[PDB]
Amino acid sequence: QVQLQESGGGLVQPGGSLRLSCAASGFTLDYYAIGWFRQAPGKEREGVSCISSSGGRTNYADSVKGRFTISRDNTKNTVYLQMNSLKPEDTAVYYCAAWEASRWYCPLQFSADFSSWGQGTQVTVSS
Amino acid sequence: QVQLQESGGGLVQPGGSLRLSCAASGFTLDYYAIGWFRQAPGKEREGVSCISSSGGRTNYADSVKGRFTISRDNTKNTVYLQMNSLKPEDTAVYYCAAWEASRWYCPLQFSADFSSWGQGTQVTVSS
Amino acid sequence: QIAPGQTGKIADYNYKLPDDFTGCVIAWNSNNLDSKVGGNYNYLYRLFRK
Repeated sequence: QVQLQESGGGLVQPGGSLRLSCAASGFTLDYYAIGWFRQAPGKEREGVSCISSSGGRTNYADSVKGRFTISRDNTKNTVYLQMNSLKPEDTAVYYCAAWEASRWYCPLQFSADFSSWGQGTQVTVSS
Repeated sequence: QVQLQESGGGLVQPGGSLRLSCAASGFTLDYYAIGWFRQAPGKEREGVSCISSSGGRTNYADSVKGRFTISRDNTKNTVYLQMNSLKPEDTAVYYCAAWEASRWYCPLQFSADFSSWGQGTQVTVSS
Repeated sequence: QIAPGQTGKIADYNYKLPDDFTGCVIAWNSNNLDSKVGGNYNYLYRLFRK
């Protein structure tokens, strides 16, 4: 009954802003590290932003640094991603994942398996 | 102060799964045999599943073989009923009843008096 | 599919887990250990049973 649901996708103007929400049902999301992942048309799935279980550690892809902000609420069992200064390079399907750190060290810079995956939401930036 | 309390009822999709609980307060549930009973809209209260006091003997109604699994925790003073492959024919109010064997023989296939009853819980199967 | 009360090809055909499970299910990736360039076909899976 473990399920992760993304929301907030839509069509926006370049230079505009959008916000996604990643909610979990049937299991508590606070223990897990959550990362936001994207698959551009004709491209592979890349890691854009991840945030620790407690939220004390974050990482961002260099393409979105200074533009994206990830945050989470362990009381409401949700992880958000704030999008600002969106670009046509940011048109793809947005995926949210939850997993546990696969290596020693606090940082979430490294990638690994992702235990749970959602169905994803579409973010389109075009004008 | 003897109480039997059902829990876990709700609304589920056909083919899905649901799990009920029966807890006892004011008395020790381990010495009693427990049976799960349901009444469908317009139907009489039929015996779904029963389990012995020690849990070594069980009985189920032919409509639910291969789909429902009954068990109990005598340390936690609870009896559980797991429902799988749930069908619209199972939409009913489910009671848990505790009683003692009124006949010779270990098996619980026969029906008899039921000393204590809960207030029942509703499970609805519709899609 | 490895958790109690679940269905699927593995959960129904390979190895059934009863509803009343006491223990832990613990798993990780073996991409660099069990995969080969030409494909590792030494693990066989059933899809049909009576």
